[PDB]
Amino acid sequence: DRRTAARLERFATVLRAMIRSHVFPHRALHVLGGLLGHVTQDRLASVTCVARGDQEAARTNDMAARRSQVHVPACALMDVDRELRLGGDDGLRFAYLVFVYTQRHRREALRVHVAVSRLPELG
Amino acid sequence: CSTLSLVRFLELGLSVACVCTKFPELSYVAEGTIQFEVQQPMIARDGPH
Repeated sequence: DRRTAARLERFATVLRAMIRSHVFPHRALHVLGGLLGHVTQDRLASVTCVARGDQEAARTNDMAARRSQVHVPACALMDVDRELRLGGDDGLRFAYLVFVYTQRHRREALRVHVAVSRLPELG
Repeated sequence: CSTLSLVRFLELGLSVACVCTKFPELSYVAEGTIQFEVQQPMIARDGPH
């Protein structure tokens, strides 16, 4: 897309304003599932994402890989158990998308992560 | 004297503008109706919407 880096910069300024004004972005971004399909006109799309069930019950119109998986930028994926050293053994683990605020006037930012663990209650 | 020019309505071409049927019990019927159903065709669009 055109003008994209500029838009990324403006979006950064938007989120940094959001935390400054005490209307936090977690009250501005509900989460949908993982997209699988789309038909696009010129600058107008119709994405389609799962909402319940497991991802690979779907059927993508790629015809190279009908099913899919879930991809997360490894730069942000922060594991917890192996981090906290619970001494546990990896079985079925939950998955949490977490936001990190920091508040210092005119000098503030937001950190994102995707956390997995067996812990049902983060707290 | 003078004759009397008789005329029958079905001979005139105006008859083909309507269907005429005797209904000898019209004096009894309340407000009658007629039911239509119609099914508009449709053409398949595509794209986003």
